[PDB]
Amino acid sequence: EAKPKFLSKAEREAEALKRRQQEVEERQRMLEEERKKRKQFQDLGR
Amino acid sequence: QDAVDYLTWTFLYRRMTQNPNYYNLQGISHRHLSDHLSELVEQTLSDLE
Amino acid sequence: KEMEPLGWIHTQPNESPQLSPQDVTTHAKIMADNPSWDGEKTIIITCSFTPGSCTLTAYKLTPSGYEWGRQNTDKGNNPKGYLPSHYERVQMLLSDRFLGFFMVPAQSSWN
Repeated sequence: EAKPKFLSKAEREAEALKRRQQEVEERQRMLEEERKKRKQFQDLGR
Repeated sequence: QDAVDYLTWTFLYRRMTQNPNYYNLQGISHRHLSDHLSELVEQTLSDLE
Repeated sequence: KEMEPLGWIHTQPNESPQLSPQDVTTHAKIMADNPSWDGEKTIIITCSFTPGSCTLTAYKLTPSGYEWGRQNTDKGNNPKGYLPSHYERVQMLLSDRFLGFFMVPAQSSWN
C-alpha cells in the first residue's frame, strides 16, 4: 500500500516465479481461445 | 526493515517515484519501488559485511 | 511477440478495381500454412501507382475466398472459381499521431 514493506530475496524470487507462471498460463489460455476462434472461422467457411 | 524506513527519508526516495529510469527502475509501482529499495540495501549490506 | 499479425502490404504497377486471384491465393496459402493468421483480422493493403500518385486500398478475405485460395493451384491471371464474393473492403486510414518501424533481415538484404 503506502508504506513499502521489505521482502526477502527468496520471497521476491518466489513471487516472480508465481507471476511468470500466471502469465504463461494466461498465454496458453489465449492460445487455446485463438484455436477456438480459428476453428469457428474454419467450420463457418466449411 | 529499519534500513528501508531510513531510505524513505532521503531525497533519493522522492525521485525514485518521479524519475525511476534514472535509477535503473522499471516502474513507479509500489512493488517495483520496494523491490529496488530492498535490492540496493541488500547489496550495500553484503558488500559492507 | 507483443504484436498480432495483421496481414501484408504490397505494391501494384497500376490500379485495378478488384483483388487479384494471385493475391487472394497467396493470402489463403499463408493463412492455411500458419495458424496465427486469423482470417478476420488479417487484410491485404494494395498500393497502386496511379499517375503521379499512390492509391491505397484495403481488402479482407472472406471464408469462401479462403477455401477457394487454399484449394486453388493455378497461378494464371484468370483461374477458375474466383468470384467477387471472396473478398470485401475494410476501412483503412492514415495517421500522423504515432510512428511505426521496420524490421529487415539480419545477414542479408530484402530485395
